[PDB]
Amino acid sequence: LDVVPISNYRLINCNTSAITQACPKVSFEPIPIHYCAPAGFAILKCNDKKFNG
Amino acid sequence: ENLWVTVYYGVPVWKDAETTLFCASDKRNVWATHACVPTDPNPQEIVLENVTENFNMWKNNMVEQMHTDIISLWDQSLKPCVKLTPLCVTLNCTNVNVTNEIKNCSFNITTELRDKKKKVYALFYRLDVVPISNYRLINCNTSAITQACPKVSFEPIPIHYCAPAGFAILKCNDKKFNGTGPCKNVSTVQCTHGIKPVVSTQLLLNGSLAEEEIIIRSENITNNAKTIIVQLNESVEINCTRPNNNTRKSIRIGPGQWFYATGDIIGDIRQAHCNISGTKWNKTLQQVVKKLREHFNNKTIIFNPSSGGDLEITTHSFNCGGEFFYCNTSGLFNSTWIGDTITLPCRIKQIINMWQRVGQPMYAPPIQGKIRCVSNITGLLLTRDGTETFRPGGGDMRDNWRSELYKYKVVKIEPLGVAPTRCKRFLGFLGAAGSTMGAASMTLTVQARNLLSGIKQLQARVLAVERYLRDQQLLGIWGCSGKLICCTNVPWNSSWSNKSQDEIWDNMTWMEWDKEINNYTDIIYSLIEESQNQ
Amino acid sequence: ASMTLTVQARNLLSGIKQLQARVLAVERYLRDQQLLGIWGCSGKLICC
Ligand SMILES: *[C@@H]1O[C@H](CO)[C@@H](O[C@@H]2O[C@H](CO)[C@@H](O[C@@H]3O[C@H](CO[C@H]4O[C@H](CO)[C@@H](O)[C@H](O)[C@@H]4O)[C@@H](O)[C@H](O[C@H]4O[C@H](CO)[C@@H](O)[C@H](O[C@H]5O[C@H](CO)[C@@H](O)[C@H](O)[C@@H]5O)[C@@H]4O)[C@@H]3O)[C@H](O)[C@H]2NC(C)=O)[C@H](O)[C@H]1NC(C)=O
Ligand SMILES: *[C@@H]1O[C@H](CO)[C@@H](O[C@@H]2O[C@H](CO)[C@@H](O)[C@H](O)[C@H]2NC(C)=O)[C@H](O)[C@H]1NC(C)=O
Ligand SMILES: *[C@@H]1O[C@H](CO)[C@@H](O[C@@H]2O[C@H](CO)[C@@H](O)[C@H](O)[C@H]2NC(C)=O)[C@H](O)[C@H]1NC(C)=O
Ligand SMILES: *[C@@H]1O[C@H](CO)[C@@H](O[C@@H]2O[C@H](CO)[C@@H](O)[C@H](O)[C@H]2NC(C)=O)[C@H](O)[C@H]1NC(C)=O
Ligand SMILES: *[C@@H]1O[C@H](CO)[C@@H](O[C@@H]2O[C@H](CO)[C@@H](O)[C@H](O)[C@H]2NC(C)=O)[C@H](O)[C@H]1NC(C)=O
Ligand SMILES: *[C@@H]1O[C@H](CO)[C@@H](O[C@@H]2O[C@H](CO)[C@@H](O)[C@H](O)[C@H]2NC(C)=O)[C@H](O)[C@H]1NC(C)=O
Ligand SMILES: *[C@@H]1O[C@H](CO)[C@@H](O[C@@H]2O[C@H](CO)[C@@H](O)[C@H](O)[C@H]2NC(C)=O)[C@H](O)[C@H]1NC(C)=O
Ligand SMILES: *[C@@H]1O[C@H](CO)[C@@H](O[C@@H]2O[C@H](CO)[C@@H](O)[C@H](O)[C@H]2NC(C)=O)[C@H](O)[C@H]1NC(C)=O
Ligand SMILES: *[C@@H]1O[C@H](CO)[C@@H](O[C@@H]2O[C@H](CO)[C@@H](O)[C@H](O)[C@H]2NC(C)=O)[C@H](O)[C@H]1NC(C)=O
Ligand SMILES: *[C@@H]1O[C@H](CO)[C@@H](O[C@@H]2O[C@H](CO)[C@@H](O)[C@H](O)[C@H]2NC(C)=O)[C@H](O)[C@H]1NC(C)=O
Ligand SMILES: *[C@@H]1O[C@H](CO)[C@@H](O[C@@H]2O[C@H](CO)[C@@H](O)[C@H](O)[C@H]2NC(C)=O)[C@H](O)[C@H]1NC(C)=O
Ligand SMILES: *[C@@H]1O[C@H](CO)[C@@H](O[C@@H]2O[C@H](CO)[C@@H](O)[C@H](O)[C@H]2NC(C)=O)[C@H](O)[C@H]1NC(C)=O
Ligand SMILES: *[C@@H]1O[C@H](CO)[C@@H](O[C@@H]2O[C@H](CO)[C@@H](O)[C@H](O)[C@H]2NC(C)=O)[C@H](O)[C@H]1NC(C)=O
Ligand SMILES: *[C@@H]1O[C@H](CO)[C@@H](O[C@@H]2O[C@H](CO)[C@@H](O)[C@H](O)[C@H]2NC(C)=O)[C@H](O)[C@H]1NC(C)=O
Ligand SMILES: *[C@@H]1O[C@H](CO)[C@@H](O)[C@H](O)[C@H]1NC(C)=O
Ligand SMILES: *[C@@H]1O[C@H](CO)[C@@H](O)[C@H](O)[C@H]1NC(C)=O
Ligand SMILES: *[C@@H]1O[C@H](CO)[C@@H](O)[C@H](O)[C@H]1NC(C)=O
Ligand SMILES: *[C@@H]1O[C@H](CO)[C@@H](O)[C@H](O)[C@H]1NC(C)=O
Ligand SMILES: *[C@@H]1O[C@H](CO)[C@@H](O)[C@H](O)[C@H]1NC(C)=O
Ligand SMILES: *[C@@H]1O[C@H](CO)[C@@H](O)[C@H](O)[C@H]1NC(C)=O
Repeated sequence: LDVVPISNYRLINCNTSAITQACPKVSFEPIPIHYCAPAGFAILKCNDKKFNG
Repeated sequence: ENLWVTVYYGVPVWKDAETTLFCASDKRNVWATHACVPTDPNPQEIVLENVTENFNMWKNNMVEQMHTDIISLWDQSLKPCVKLTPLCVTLNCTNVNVTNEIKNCSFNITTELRDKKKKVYALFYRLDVVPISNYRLINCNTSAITQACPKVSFEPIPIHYCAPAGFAILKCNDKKFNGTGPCKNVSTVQCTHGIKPVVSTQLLLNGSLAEEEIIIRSENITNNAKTIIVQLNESVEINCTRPNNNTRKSIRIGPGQWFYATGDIIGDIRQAHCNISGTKWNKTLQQVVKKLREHFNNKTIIFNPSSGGDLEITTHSFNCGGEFFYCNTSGLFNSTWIGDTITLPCRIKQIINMWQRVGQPMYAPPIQGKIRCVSNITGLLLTRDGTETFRPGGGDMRDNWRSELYKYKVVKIEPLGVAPTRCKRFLGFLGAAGSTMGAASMTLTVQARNLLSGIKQLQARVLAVERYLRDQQLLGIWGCSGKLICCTNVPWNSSWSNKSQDEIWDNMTWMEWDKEINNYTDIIYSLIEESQNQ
Repeated sequence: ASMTLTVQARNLLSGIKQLQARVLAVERYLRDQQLLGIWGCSGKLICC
C-alpha cells in the first residue's frame, strides 16, 4: 500500500510531497488532556443522565 | 487669595511621540496576510477648532513604520513556496525560433526521482540571463532565487494605520499644506485613509491628488541632495501593455515543487509599452514649471532623462497585472521651458530585487495571456542636478509613502495636569482640545476612557496597561485614587502663575496652560505628595 | 520604615520571556490591589 508502480516502483508520495519519518523515540499512546477555563470564564458541565446532544 | 492646586485627569493635551500602529483593512493577496484587524465601516473624524499644530512630513515616523511593514508582508508571503536553486545549471540558449531579447534555453533538471534527469526548454528574457552550454541565470553566484508563490496576487489593497490606546493621529486639512510648518485646520482621526502600497519609481501612480494646485514639496528646495515630490491636482492616464501572448508551462522540479516557465509565444513578438497623451503631459508640465519658478528664480528650466545606473533607477518601474515593467521615460523628461500620443518602450524582467536588497532575488512566474492596465499618474519624483536642471528619479520607497502620509502626525496623550481652583480638600475625543479650560474640564471621561481602549502588538498593549497603572498609582499616592478631579491642600503659588481665575478658566486652553507652568510641574507634584504624608 | 512606603510601592510597577515577566508583574500588582479594595482602603498605603 505504500509503493506504486512507475527499476519498477516508487514510494507513493514522491510526486506529491516530502515524507517525514516519525521520531523513533516518540510514542503515540494518548495521554488524557484536561481543558481548563481562563480567568473571567467558567466551564459548565451537564449532568443529566439521559442528555443527548 | 485662597487658591489651591487641583489635579485633573483626562486633560486633552498631547506631546509628539513615536509608537507602533496597527493596520486595519477590508485570494491570497500578498498585502493581506491578516496579521491586522478589519476596519470600522464608519470611521470618525473630529475637527479640533482653534488648534494649530506643527507638522513635518520629513521627520514623520509613520513612514518608517509603513516601510517596515511592507517589507515584512512581502517576505512572509514568499516563505511558503518553491526555491529555484535546482535551476542553477548551465543553460544552452539560442534564438532559433523566436524572432526573424528573448532566448530559447535548454537545460537539464531533476524529476521527482533523485536518480533521474530530463532535458527541458524554456524562454527567458535577456535581462535575467548572463553569459558564462553558454548561459547562467543572473543571480546564481549571489543567492537563491525564490519564485513567487503562484497563487499570490500583487494587486495593492488599501491599508489603514490606526492608533493604539493612549495615542492619537492628527490630520492636517490645509489645502495648500506642503509638508512642514503650522497647520491651522487640524482634525483628529481614529485612523488614516487607506493607503495603497503601490510600488513605482520615477512617477507616482494611483495616489491622492492635490485639491487646488500642484504642490511642490521637499525637505530643502535649494539643496541637490534632497528629492522633490510633486503632487498633481489632475491625473494623467498611462496605458500600459504587454502585447505578447505568453503561454505558461509547468515544469516539475521536485516532490510537489513546480516551476513556472514561459512556453512558446503565440503570434508576433512585440515590445511592451506605455501610452501617455501628449497634450495632457504637456499641460501637466506647464503647470509644474509655473509652480517651480515660485521657488527658483525666473530661470530657464530643463528636464532631462536620469543620468544612469541600475535599470531600477533609470526606468519607471511598476507591477502591471503581476508582470514587472521597466519603462523608458526619456520621452517625457526631455524639454526646455522659458518665460498625439507619447509611446514609451518597456522591458520586462522575471528576476527582481525589490527595496534595493542585494541577495534576495525573486522570480516572477509568467502570466498567461495578454496584459493591460490603466494607471493614474498622480505625482512625480524629481531631483536637481548640481538654468536649473531636473531629472526624474529616486528608488527609495520611503519617498513614495511620504506622499500619502504627509498629512498625518502621531501624538501621545498626556492626561494629567494641574491648575489653581478655589476648592480646598459631547464633542468626542480631544474635541475639547480647542476649548477653554473651564469647558474642557467637563469632558474628562472622554479621554480617560481612551487610555485603556504578534509581539509588537503585545508589547504595545502591555505597555499601555503599565502606563495606565502608573498614573493610577500616582493618584492613589497623592490622594483621590478614584477621582478625575481631585482637590488638594497645596496652596497655589502666584510665582508659578500669576494669572487670575478668569484668565485661566475662561480664556486659556489646557494646551497653553501646560506650557505656562511646564517648568513647575515637578515642584507641584512633589508638594502634592509631601502634603499627603502630613 | 513605615515613612518610606511609597518607595517600594513604586517598584512593583517599574521576547516571550519578558512579556511573561511583565504580564505577571501586572497581575501580581492587581491582585494585591483587589485584596485591599475588598478589605477597605483601596487607595491607601496605610489602612486602619
Ligand atoms: C492603478 O489602479 C488601476 C485600477 O484599479 C489598476 O488597473 C487594474 O489592475 C487590475 C490588476 O492588474 C486589473 O484587474 C485584472 O483584470 C484582468 C482582466 O479582467 C477582465 O476580463 C475578465 C475575464 O473574465 C473579466 O471577468 C473582468 O471583469 C475584466 O473584463 C483579470 O483577469 C485579473 O484577474 C486576476 O485576479 C482574479 C481574482 O479572482 C483571478 O481570479 C484571476 O485569475 C486568472 O488569471 C490567472 C493568471 O495566472 C490564471 O491562473 C487564472 O486561471 C485566471 O485565468 C487573475 O489573477 C484582474 O481582475 C484591472 O482590470 C485594471 N484596471 C484597468 C482599468 O485595466 C492599476 O494597475 C493600478 N496601478 C498600479 C501601478 O497598480
Ligand atoms: C531487480 O531484482 C531482480 C531480482 O531477481 C534482478 O533479476 C535477476 O536476479 C538474479 C538473482 O540472482 C540475478 O542472478 C539475475 O542476473 C538478475 N537479472 C538480471 C537481468 O541481471 C533484477 O535484475 C534487478 N533489477 C535491478 C535494476 O536491480
Ligand atoms: C502521484 O502518483 C500517484 C500514483 O500514480 C497518483 O495517484 C493516482 O491518481 C490517479 C488519478 O486518476 C488515480 O486514479 C489512482 O488511483 C491514484 N493512485 C493511487 C495509488 O492512489 C497521483 O495522482 C499523482 N499525483 C500527481 C500530483 O500527479
Ligand atoms: C477644516 O477641515 C475640516 C475637515 O476636513 C473641514 O470639514 C469638512 O468640510 C467639508 C465641506 O463640506 C464636509 O463635507 C466634511 O464632512 C467636513 N469634515 C468634517 C470632519 O467635519 C472644514 O470645512 C475645514 N475648514 C476650513 C475653514 O477649511
Ligand atoms: C545548444 O543548442 C544548439 C541549437 O542549435 C545545438 O546546436 C545544433 O543544433 C542542431 C539542431 O538540429 C543539431 O542538429 C546539431 O547537431 C547541433 N550541433 C551539434 C554540434 O550537435 C547545440 O549543440 C546545443 N548545445 C548543447 C550543449 O545542448
Ligand atoms: C555574479 O555574476 C554577475 C554577472 O557576471 C556579476 O555581475 C557583473 O559584475 C561586473 C563587475 O564589474 C559588472 O561590471 C557587470 O556589469 C555585472 N553584470 C551584471 C549583469 O550586472 C557579479 O558581480 C558576480 N558576483 C560575484 C559575487 O562574483
Ligand atoms: C512649506 O511651507 C513652509 C511654511 O511657510 C515653509 O517654511 C518657511 O520657510 C521659510 C524659508 O525661508 C522660513 O524662513 C520660514 O521660517 C519657514 N516657516 C516655518 C514655519 O518653518 C517651507 O519652506 C515650505 N516648503 C518649501 C519646500 O518651500
Ligand atoms: C484616475 O483619474 C480618474 C479621473 O480623471 C478617476 O475617475 C473618477 O474619479 C472620481 C473621483 O471622485 C470618481 O468619483 C469617478 O467615479 C471616477 N470615474 C469613474 C468612471 O469611476 C479614476 O478613478 C482614477 N483612477 C485611479 C486608479 O485613481
Ligand atoms: C538648505 O540648503 C541650503 C543650500 O545647501 C543650505 O544653505 C547652505 O548652508 C551651508 C552650511 O555650511 C553653507 O556653507 C552654504 O553656503 C549655504 N548655501 C547657501 C546657498 O546659502 C541651507 O542651510 C539648508 N537649510 C536647511 C534648513 O537645511
Ligand atoms: C493566446 O493563445 C491562446 C492559446 O492559443 C488563446 O486561447 C485559446 O486557446 C484554445 C486552446 O484550444 C483555443 O482552442 C482557442 O481557440 C484559443 N482562443 C482563440 C480566440 O482562438 C488565446 O485566446 C490567445 N490570446 C489572445 C489575446 O489572442
Ligand atoms: C487609455 O485607455 C483609456 C480607456 O481604455 C482611453 O480612454 C478612451 O479614450 C477615447 C478617445 O477617443 C474615448 O473616446 C473613450 O470614451 C475613452 N474611454 C473612457 C472609458 O473614458 C484613453 O484615451 C487611453 N489613453 C491613451 C494615452 O491612449
Ligand atoms: C531610453 O531610450 C533612449 C532613446 O529612445 C536611449 O537613448 C539612446 O541611448 C543610446 C545608447 O548608446 C545612444 O547611442 C542614443 O544616441 C540615445 N538616443 C538619444 C536620442 O540620445 C536611452 O539610453 C534609453 N534609456 C534607458 C534607461 O533604456
Ligand atoms: C529631446 O528632444 C529633441 C528634439 O525634441 C531630440 O533631438 C533629436 O536629436 C537627434 C540626435 O541624433 C537628431 O538626430 C534629431 O534630428 C533631433 N530632433 C530634432 C527635432 O531636432 C533629442 O535627442 C531628445 N533627447 C533624448 C535624450 O531623446
Ligand atoms: C474657538 O474659538 C472661538 C472664538 O473664541 C470660540 O467661539 C466662542 O465660543 C464661546 C462659547 O461660549 C461663545 O460664547 C463665543 O461667543 C464664541 N465666539 C464667537 C466669536 O462666536 C469657539 O467656541 C472655540 N472652539 C472651541 C472648541 O471652543
Ligand atoms: C517491471 O519491469 C519489467 C521489465 O520487463 C516489466 O516486465 C514488469 O511488468 C514491470 N513491473 C512493473 C510493476 O512495472
Ligand atoms: C543534458 O545532459 C546530457 C547528458 O549527456 C548532455 O549531453 C546535454 O548537453 C545536457 N544539456 C545541457 C543543456 O547541458
Ligand atoms: C557559446 O559557446 C560557443 C562555442 O563556440 C561560442 O562560440 C559562443 O561565443 C558562446 N556564447 C556565449 C554567450 O558564451
Ligand atoms: C490644477 O492647478 C492649475 C493651476 O493653475 C489650475 O489651473 C487647474 O484648474 C487645477 N485643476 C483642478 C482640477 O483644480
Ligand atoms: C508642449 O509645449 C511646447 C512649448 O514650447 C511646444 O513647443 C510643444 O510642441 C508642445 N507639445 C505638444 C504635444 O503640444
Ligand atoms: C512659593 O515658593 C516660595 C519659594 O521659597 C515658598 O517660600 C513659598 O512658601 C511658596 N508659596 C506657596 C503658596 O507654596
